[PDB]
Amino acid sequence: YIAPNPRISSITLTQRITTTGPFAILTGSTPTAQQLNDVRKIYLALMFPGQIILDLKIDPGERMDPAVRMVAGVVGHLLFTAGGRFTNLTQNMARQLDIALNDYLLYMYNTRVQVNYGPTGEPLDFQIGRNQYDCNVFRADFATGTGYNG
Amino acid sequence: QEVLTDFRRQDTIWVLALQLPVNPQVVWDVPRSSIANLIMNIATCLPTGEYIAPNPRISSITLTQRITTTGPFAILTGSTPTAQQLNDVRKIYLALMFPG
Amino acid sequence: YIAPNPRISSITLTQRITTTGPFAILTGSTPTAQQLNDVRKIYLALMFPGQIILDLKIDPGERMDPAVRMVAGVVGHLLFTAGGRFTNLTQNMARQLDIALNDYLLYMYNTRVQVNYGPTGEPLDFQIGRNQYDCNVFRADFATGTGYNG
Amino acid sequence: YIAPNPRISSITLTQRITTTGPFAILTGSTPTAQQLNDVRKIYLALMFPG
Amino acid sequence: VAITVQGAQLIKRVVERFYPGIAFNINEGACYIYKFSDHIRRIRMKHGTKYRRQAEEIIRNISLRKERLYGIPVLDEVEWKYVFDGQTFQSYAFEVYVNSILPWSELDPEEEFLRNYRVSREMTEVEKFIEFRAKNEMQIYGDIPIKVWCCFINELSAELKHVPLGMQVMADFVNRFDSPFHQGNRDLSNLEDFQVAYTTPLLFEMCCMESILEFNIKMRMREEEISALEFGDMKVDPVGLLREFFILCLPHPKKINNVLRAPYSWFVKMWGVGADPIVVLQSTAGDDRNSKDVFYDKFRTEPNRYKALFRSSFYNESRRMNEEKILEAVKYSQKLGSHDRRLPLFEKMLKTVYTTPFYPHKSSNMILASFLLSIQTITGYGRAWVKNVSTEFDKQLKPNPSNLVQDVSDLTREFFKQAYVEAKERREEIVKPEDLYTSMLRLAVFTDEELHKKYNSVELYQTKGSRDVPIKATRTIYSINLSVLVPQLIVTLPLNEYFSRVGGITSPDYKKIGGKVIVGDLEATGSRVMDAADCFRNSADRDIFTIAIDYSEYDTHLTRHNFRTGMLQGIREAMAPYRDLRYEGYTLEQIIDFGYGEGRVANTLWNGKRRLFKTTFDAYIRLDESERDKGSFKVPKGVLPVSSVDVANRIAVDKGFDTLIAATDGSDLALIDTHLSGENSTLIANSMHNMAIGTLMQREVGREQPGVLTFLSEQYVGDDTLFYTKLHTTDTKVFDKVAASIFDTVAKCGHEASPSKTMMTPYSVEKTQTHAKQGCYVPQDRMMIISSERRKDIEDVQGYVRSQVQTMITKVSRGFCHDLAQLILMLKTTFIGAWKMKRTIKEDAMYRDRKFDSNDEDGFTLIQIRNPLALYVPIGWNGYGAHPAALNIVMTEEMYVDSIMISKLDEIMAPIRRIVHDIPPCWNETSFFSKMARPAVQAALSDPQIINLVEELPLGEFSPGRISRTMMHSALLKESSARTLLSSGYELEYQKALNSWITQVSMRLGEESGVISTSYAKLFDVYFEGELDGAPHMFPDQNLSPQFYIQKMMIGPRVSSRVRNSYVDRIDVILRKDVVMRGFITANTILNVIEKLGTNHSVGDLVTVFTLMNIETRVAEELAEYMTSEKIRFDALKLLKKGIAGDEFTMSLNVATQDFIDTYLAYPYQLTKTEVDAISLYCTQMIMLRAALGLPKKKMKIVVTDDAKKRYKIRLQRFRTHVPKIKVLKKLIDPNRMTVRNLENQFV
Amino acid sequence: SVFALQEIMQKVRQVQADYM
Amino acid sequence: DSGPLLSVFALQEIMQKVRQ
Amino acid sequence: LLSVFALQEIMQKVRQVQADYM
Amino acid sequence: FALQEIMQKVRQVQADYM
Amino acid sequence: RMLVAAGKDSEAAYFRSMLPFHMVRFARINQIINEDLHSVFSLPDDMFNALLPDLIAGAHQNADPVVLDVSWISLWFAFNRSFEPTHRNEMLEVAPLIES
Amino acid sequence: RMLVAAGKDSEAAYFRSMLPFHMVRFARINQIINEDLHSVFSLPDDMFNA
Repeated sequence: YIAPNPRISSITLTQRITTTGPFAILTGSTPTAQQLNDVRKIYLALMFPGQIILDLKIDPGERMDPAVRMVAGVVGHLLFTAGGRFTNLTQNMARQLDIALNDYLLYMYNTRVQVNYGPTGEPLDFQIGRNQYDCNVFRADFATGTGYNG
Repeated sequence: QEVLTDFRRQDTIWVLALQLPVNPQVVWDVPRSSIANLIMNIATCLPTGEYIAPNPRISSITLTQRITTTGPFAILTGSTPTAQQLNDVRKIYLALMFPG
Repeated sequence: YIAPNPRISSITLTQRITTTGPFAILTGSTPTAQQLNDVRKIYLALMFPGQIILDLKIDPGERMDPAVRMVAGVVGHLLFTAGGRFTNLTQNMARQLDIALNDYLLYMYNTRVQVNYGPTGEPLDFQIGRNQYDCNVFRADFATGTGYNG
Repeated sequence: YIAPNPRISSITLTQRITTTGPFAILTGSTPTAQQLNDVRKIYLALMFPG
Repeated sequence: VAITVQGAQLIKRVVERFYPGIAFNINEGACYIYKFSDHIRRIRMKHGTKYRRQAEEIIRNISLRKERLYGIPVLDEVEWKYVFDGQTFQSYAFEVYVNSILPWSELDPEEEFLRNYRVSREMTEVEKFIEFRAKNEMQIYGDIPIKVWCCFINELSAELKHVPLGMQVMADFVNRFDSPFHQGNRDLSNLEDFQVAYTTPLLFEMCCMESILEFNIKMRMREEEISALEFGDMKVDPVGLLREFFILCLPHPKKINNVLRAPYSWFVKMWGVGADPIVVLQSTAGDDRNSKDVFYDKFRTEPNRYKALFRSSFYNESRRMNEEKILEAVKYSQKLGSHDRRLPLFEKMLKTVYTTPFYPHKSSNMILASFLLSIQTITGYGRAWVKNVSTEFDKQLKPNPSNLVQDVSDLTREFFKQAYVEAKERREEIVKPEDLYTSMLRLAVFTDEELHKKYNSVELYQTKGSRDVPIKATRTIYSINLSVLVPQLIVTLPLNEYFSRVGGITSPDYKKIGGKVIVGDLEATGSRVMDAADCFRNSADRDIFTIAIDYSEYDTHLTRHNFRTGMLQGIREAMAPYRDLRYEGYTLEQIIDFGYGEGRVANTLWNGKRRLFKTTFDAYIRLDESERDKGSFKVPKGVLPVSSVDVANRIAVDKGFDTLIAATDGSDLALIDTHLSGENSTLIANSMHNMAIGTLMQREVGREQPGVLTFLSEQYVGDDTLFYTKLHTTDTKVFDKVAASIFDTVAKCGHEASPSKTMMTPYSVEKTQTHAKQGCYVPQDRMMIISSERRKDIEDVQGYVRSQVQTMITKVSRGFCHDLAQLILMLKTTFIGAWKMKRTIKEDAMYRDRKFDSNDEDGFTLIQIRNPLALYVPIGWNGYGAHPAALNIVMTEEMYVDSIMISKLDEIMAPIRRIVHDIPPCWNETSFFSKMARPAVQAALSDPQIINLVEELPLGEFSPGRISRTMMHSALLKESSARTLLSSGYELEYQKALNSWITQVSMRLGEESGVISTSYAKLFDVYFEGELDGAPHMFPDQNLSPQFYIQKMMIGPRVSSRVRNSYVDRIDVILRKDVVMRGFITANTILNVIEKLGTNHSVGDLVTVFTLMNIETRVAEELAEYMTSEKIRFDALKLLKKGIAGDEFTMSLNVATQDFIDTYLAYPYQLTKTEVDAISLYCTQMIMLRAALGLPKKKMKIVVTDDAKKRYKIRLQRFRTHVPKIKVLKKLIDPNRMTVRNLENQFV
Repeated sequence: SVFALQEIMQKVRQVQADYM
Repeated sequence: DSGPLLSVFALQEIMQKVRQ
Repeated sequence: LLSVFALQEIMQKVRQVQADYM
Repeated sequence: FALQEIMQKVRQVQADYM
Repeated sequence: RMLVAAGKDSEAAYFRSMLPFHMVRFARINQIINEDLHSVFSLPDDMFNALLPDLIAGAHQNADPVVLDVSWISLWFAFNRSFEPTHRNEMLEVAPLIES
Repeated sequence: RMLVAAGKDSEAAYFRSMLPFHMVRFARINQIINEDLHSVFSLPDDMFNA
């Protein structure tokens, strides 16, 4: 398992002037021995496309940062596949990612941009941004795969 | 949904003694049960939290900007609350979460 | 880094005692060793003009402090450049230096300096003073650079 | 004999220091023994009016 | 009836018994005699100068007492036969003692030394070793000789008509045996004789404590006007609980008390938990479980929810282990002593401990619960021989899939990594290469070869240390070389400052890590009742089930490598944002393994007390002829040396065991891989090890028994965890399986937490030796009054007993009797400076230093017996002051002029009035750096000498700096010689400062110009008027004397933060943080520099003035803004002198806060901010005295009339305390300040 | 003999009995 | 019930007016 | 700089004035 | 004007060392 | 003209008195840019002119500028600290041989 | 607007700066009601309007 090159985040200018990444806390973490057995499930579900499907594993004993869920709603939408041919993930696992994307796109810690919600109550039913990008296309649609790869 | 998703799931028989979409009229048809549902709603759903003061510079630059002048507002900002008056603040925010 | 003469603030910024404010609180402070390192980043962005732009820090405590936030807006329009040829501020940073100046110009006003708002309801969209100075020009517009050194 | 609340003068009568008058001297300034017996002679005259 | 008239007759009677031929008058300040012994007479015989009368003068003054020099009588100390008037008793405890003795048959390595018989003319190889141990182990050093303690109880038992058992076993020790030891009264550290037994001073220290503990109870039982104590149904006698205890320890009291203190502490925790109606004290505080802002309601009772829970198998197994722990301590003493009787009163209570109720509102259950905590303090300061044992890492548990060792090690890597990030947000970072040498002064070196050298050698090594503890056995302390502790200083610095704050939110689902761990300071800041209020409110709550596990021998299971590697894995990966900058040539990742390397903490040689075996003598000389070596390592004075262990173990066992043995060099003493107590990360690391364990605790409970035992709080301190949970079922089977999964998590981590130590109870809390029970406060007092930690030198006797009365404020606050705490100080006020004078004097004339005559060169030193009522004469008049009616009120000179004007004090303070201005005065004694100094100091030291010297001889205040470095150089030679050398200088000063002492009339109530005290309130009058509510406030701390119960009743416990800490002490908070500023300079130092100059011409001339103090440059910012603030804000320029409201009972009360003024104070508005404090600090002592007398609760009001002459004296005296006349031409302060300009127009 | 005041020691049972 | 406590300047007035 | 005298036997007169005030 | 000149002497010879 | 018209009179007379100090700071940066940072490693005149119109339009086909993060209060300290280049770099004269 | 008509300038320049602190208090009470205290024990709508 090859980790990416560490100069992608930090660019050191002089001696004490260094650009820092947005996920500074997450890149400098280590997987524990339970979570490393979960990375070996994800690459086992990518190599065998239709035959192995993922889920969520709600666990009350483990307590995480609330920001690691919202970041991992972005990563799931550009790593997995729920397209028109095969799926890597359940109809429930792909539903909790669209809620995790709905929460990440609305918790704005900079100055708020405008947003116009839709008539339904579904996740990602708004138009975020100054130029109003329609975020309706990232809900999982298992017949065409509008959000994920494919 | 980790119970419906094992490799044995194709030939199981799920029993379920209790249905979830509760008809909520049967809880409110109990006669004069309007206080018993208020205490049962507080004990089941109300969160426990912390009370946060603003910056001390948000009243220093604007409310005590003139020394050699005291008023009604300028007296109270230099005052700390007792432990029995925090319990009345805790009754302000209880009435705000249950409106009528 | 050379400080100015201490008789510059002492005869005109704290010329009267028995009145404080946003400037009179900030002028009695000298920066820590982790804030000299941020002044050392301002004078790296100004020397490589378009090549190194800069942005404001996330953390709370300063973003809620209305004395640091109000004196930084008035200074930040004299110091930087969002002009029509290059830029030192980011698109986001020049927006936060507009809400900051919008607060300072109307955090306290008596019935001597009348304020006439405009139609939009944006930061710096009023006409202040007896001479009716139009404060719309200090809102950052990157095509023309109307609020900063360009 | 009930004195009023000492915050009822501290927000209006001595509400700014560095300015005194006739009233700002007389506040505080508790009465003596013979000056409190005169207060009893005010109220005995107020109860029997004529 | 007063303590000043009845108690002073007793302390006079002690002197009437001790020095038997002394005529004592109470109205004299201090009487003077002298006495001498011939230990110094023999010395100058050996130098050639013989004496006239060798012991003829000793014959003259034994019992006839007919000789006296210069009119001053010469009186002898009493012999030991007469200290109990020759009385004798049956004393079945004493015949238990004498059969429990054994000569010449002890194990030479042992923890607490047993009863050795002293036989004269015995050997010099065993008995000199036993005399070597008892000279180190058994020492009773302190402030009072133990001889007069035994006379004090003899005088005190007669007045109360009650005989203590500690005197009964002592009165049989005087008629058969002459003299136990010879404690020199000058130094109190020398015991050079033991006559029948080596453990004779331990026999007395456990007896002079045993007598006070039942005088404390029997006096307190009449204050509550009850006959005896009351266990939940039956009557119980408290003295029989101690006499059944004193007999059991008396064979071997340091070993018995250490193993019997565990069931005695466990009994008070689990007393009233199983009864069905449970009475609590209803409390209310914040939503967090750790909130300290609590509000108390009245008492009430409630039905117990956990009634059927105590039928479980967890408590039934835990109770028989504690009933075993009673019985193993019994069986060890049934054979070593002849007694066949033990503990008959206490054993009837432990059989039914849970279901019997405990009500705190009755006093007859709170005294008994406090007494059992205070039982164990008779054998104080357990001083123990420790042995040097190695790591033995074959017992160290290897990481396994079946064990949790690797999961613990990967959890604790993510906690040091998280503590570094959350310290970055609080501006706590790593230290820089720029200030590397400046930041080395935080401790009291750095060479590239000295940093690369190791310590796992016989030639060079590390050396251990040891320091004592109050009741426990002597714990070790590790001394690390300062070369390899500075690499630990540079990387653990943003963790020491980060966990230094006191506030925190302890929630498990909270993301932060700083609130859930906490490391306190040395002294408890604040009270103990005040800052442990979070422990009180959770024993008063019906739905909190607390779990507090305990780690027995925590370092033996911290010895494992799993916390060693996992800590160093998180250190390296968190220094990755600091990977570019180099520390003096090399990187930061290279220097972290210079403070945590292989020859630093992994494998280091340590040298302690040596191993030693007891063998014969004939086989010793047949082997010692080849190996007689020394010089490599030293041997104790009783032991005979050999070379190696391998020649010492072949001859090891003997039936006779005549002569001892010791290996000097060939030993290979000890190698340790365990977190040391001496490192900069001692309390940071092992509390994080409880965090990595405690997070694995909640997982397995949530994964085997889910839905039960939700966790609400996590408090981690030193060697303790405290989980505030709530239990979701009262089941006998389910709770038995949840409580089993907790122990299986600790045992699969490596530790062994005992089921008798683990606490799983609803209505009881112990946290850092603060016992909270059922909403109230059950106190213990392990602090003692006879022994001490080290030998104490009385250098500031004005400030010693002023500090000693602080540790007597706390004692009565835990339930000790108030007037018995007065009699102890009235005894301890005459016997302090009695032997601090060098040479004799003649009265009403000059004071003879040199003699050169054979008569007065025998009468060496003098005795100074002060009056017992010198406790009550106030400070500033050469005697320390505490009030007779209440101990917490500081007697000051404005309080003396007030306390005689009150009609209820004319009887108590009648003999006080005659001794004021009568008392004698007080013994009041008072190269590398070119690198480790700030550039304010280096530029001032590398100056031209024509410019550097003008800051030294002519001018400059300069309280810290190079001369304070010389004082820091005087502080490091302080411990033996510089304390002794200046002690030869102050005595020649003190004789001149006593002969020039005239008792001066016309006491004054005032201070200087630039300061003010509490005596400022005497300018105005004070009228007790108004009327307040007589509502008795409720408070958790019961068990107080009526002199203290009525102060807490009329004035409640405080609910906010006190405001009386002035802004002069607000800048002390800035100077409290920096340890290069904390131990050196403070507000009284920094205001004298403002006294040298105020009102300069620029603030750039302002920031730089405290670089001239040559300590720091960053905190000149806080001195830039605050002087600019006081140039803006009004201030009275003066300081505030006080000594009041500092003891931990006054901080608990609602006095000296902002809510204390608004009901109890009425002051004129023409008063500045440090003048209203001087009124309020006067007002606090007045109301506390108004409550402790029984006077009615009124509203204190200071009054200013319309008398136009008296209005002039106030405007004349307020003026001179604000602006000085002559000193304005010294400071050149401007008079155009706004505050001092009002003084023309204030009162007119 | 007790050194405490009997006026203080009677005010205490006036509120020690109010707990009971 | 103990009465008010006088100032020092009220005590100077009694000490002068007992000698005259 | 104010001072009272150590010789004041006015303890009847200072008891009289607060008894007159009472 | 002695103590006014004491600071001005050190604050000049502080500058030439730093 | 805004700080006078907005009534901030005592705060507008601070920026008028600081104007000689503010000019010599920006007159010192214009020597560090124009005749000290002038190498082959300076940006060409056609890449420099496209730095702003590629930041507005969001066309990332060019290079992205380095984004540093400063605090809020260092905006005030940078107004009161003027960079004065005492020691010039010890590679300026060795520069055109390294670049060749 | 009322508090500067009456002349209370410094007391009405305090509520303006406390405005972002005020609106994020009431934007957290709006979440506790709408998506935490939403049970069958909450009041029905026809019992709420009366």
